[PDB]
Amino acid sequence: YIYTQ
Amino acid sequence: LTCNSNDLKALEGFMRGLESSIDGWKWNESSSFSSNCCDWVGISCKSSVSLGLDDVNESGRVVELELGRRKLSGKLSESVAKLDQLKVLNLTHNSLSGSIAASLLNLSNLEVLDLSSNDFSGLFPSLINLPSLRVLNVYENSFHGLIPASLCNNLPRIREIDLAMNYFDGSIPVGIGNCSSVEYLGLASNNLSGSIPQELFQLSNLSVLALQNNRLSGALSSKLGKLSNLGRLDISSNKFSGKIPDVFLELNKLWYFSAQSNLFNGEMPRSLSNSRSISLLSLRNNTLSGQIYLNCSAMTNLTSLDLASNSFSGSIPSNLPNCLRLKTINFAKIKFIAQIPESFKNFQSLTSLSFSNSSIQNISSALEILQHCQNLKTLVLTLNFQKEELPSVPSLQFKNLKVLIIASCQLRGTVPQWLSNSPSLQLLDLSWNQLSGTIPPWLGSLNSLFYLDLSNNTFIGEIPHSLTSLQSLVSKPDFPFFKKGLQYNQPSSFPPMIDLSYNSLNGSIWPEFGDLRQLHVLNLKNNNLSGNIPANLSGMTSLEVLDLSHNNLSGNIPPSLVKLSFLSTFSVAYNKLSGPIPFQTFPNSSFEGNQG
Ligand SMILES: *[C@@H]1O[C@H](CO)[C@@H](O)[C@H](O)[C@H]1NC(C)=O
Ligand SMILES: *[C@@H]1O[C@H](CO)[C@@H](O)[C@H](O)[C@H]1NC(C)=O
Ligand SMILES: *[C@@H]1O[C@H](CO)[C@@H](O)[C@H](O)[C@H]1NC(C)=O
Ligand SMILES: *[C@@H]1O[C@H](CO)[C@@H](O)[C@H](O)[C@H]1NC(C)=O
Repeated sequence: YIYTQ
Repeated sequence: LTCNSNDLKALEGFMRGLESSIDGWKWNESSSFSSNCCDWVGISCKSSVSLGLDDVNESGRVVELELGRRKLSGKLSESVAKLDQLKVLNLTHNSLSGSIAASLLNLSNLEVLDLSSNDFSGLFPSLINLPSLRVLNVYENSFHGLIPASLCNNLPRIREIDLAMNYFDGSIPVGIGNCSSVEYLGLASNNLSGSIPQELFQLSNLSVLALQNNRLSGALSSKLGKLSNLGRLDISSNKFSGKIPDVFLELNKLWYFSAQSNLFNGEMPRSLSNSRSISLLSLRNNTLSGQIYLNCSAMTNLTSLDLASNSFSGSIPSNLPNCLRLKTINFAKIKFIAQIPESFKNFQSLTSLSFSNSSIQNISSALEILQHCQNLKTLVLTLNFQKEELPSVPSLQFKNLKVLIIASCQLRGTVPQWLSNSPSLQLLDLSWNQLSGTIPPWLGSLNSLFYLDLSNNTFIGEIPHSLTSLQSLVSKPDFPFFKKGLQYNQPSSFPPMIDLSYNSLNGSIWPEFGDLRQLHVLNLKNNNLSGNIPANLSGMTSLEVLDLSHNNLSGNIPPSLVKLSFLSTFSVAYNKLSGPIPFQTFPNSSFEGNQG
């Protein structure tokens, strides 16, 4: 999946 | 106009150091090109009279060598230092190599030395006499060693020093403080270590200080407040520790501040929260803590805020919509343990928002609010709302939405039809949830959608036929994404994909998939799919990855699929299949678990 950080 | 003869000797030496000829220059003694070097491309001359040379015999003198992007290869000959009137040496973006002659750093008239984007190597010469230099630009080369401790001994006119993207090591020499006139100082992307010498804070004319991507350590001194002209400050990716000093009232021209990926802790200084000038702020990946406080009446220039991956707590600041220029907020990995404030319905400047892995609660409320931000193009809710229900309330409309990512929330419910109210959707990731029901046919009606990740849900029923007619699959800003971590800079960095994997889907693969000629990735693995594999799959010309593994498929693998010239990964594994295979190059793990 895609996340940001 | 008429080339000086000593300058010609010099240029001849320069040619000798090169691997190949420059077009237009008289490279050998054969009278084809003109003998007057002032006629050559990249050479600018001025009369000896205009340069104040009193020689009875006048001549044109070479004042400029401008060779950018000439595919020059070889060394930079020591002879260039024989052009005594040279004001500008610009060799940028060529293939040049070797070390730099100390003679070059002795040219009395040189204003501009631009060696940027080459292969130059070695120690940088320790004695530098360039009384006329405005610009020292060595950016992107192979130089190593200490930065010359004497660097500023003779650079009285220096404006730009760019040493970035090299191998320099050691500390920033204490002598850096003597470049009094310097405006631009880049040291970024080197091996530098230790603390910033207090002397650097004496450079009063400094408007750009770029230190990012080094090993610099220690604190960030309150003496920073002395660099009063700073527009742009980048300290990202270093070893700095302690608190960010409260000096931002004093730096009233600072529009760009990036401290990300350091060891900073404590609260953001209140002056930063009041900065009138700050436009881009990135503090992400530190230990910073406390309640996030931003004074939006004060920070009228704030356009991008990245506080992500920090130790902050408390609520999500409800005054944020009042920062009227603020377009992008990366709030990921801050543990709010809270709901999005209702005021966010008024945040009309907002185009990009990420709450990823932030402990946001109540997706129901969150979406009912955020739908009212008319300019929101990208939304990342990943890793929140654990086990909650994905609301099907039809009154939800995100009209301009391009990117929607809510993944790994374990969400119950179905793909809600109100998503059809986002007709411009590019990227949709609902993966790693509990979602059930069938896959809605209207998804095929989204003409801009190139990336669909529905994987790892409970979905049942057929693959909707409309997916084979997806328009962007059929025919042809800063806040980056990570895929679970591989970085992708923008939505278009993701290659076009359908991932339906790890569901209960049934029925067959439609032949019409061969109509999707722009599809890079098709992942159907771990479903209940049955029937044959269409020979029309040979029709997807851009296909790189095709994974049909762990399904019920039967028949023969169509030999026609050999026509997929980009196909780099293939798995039919753990199906029930039979017959010959067209491709000898795919590993056994790709065909295994079949009989035949
Ligand atoms: C060097 O020349 C290039 C064009 O070839 C130009 O874009 C660049 O700005 C020049 N450098 C300086 C310092 O003017
Ligand atoms: C966060 O910062 C540390 C240094 O403090 C760095 O090593 C790490 O790569 C950073 N992580 C990311 C994802 O930027
Ligand atoms: C999410 O947050 C948890 C808790 O801090 C952390 O352990 C995990 O690495 C994070 N995952 C991502 C993808 O951000
Ligand atoms: C699917 O999602 C669950 C829940 O997060 C996760 O633990 C599991 O590893 C995932 N499986 C695959 C194969 O992605």
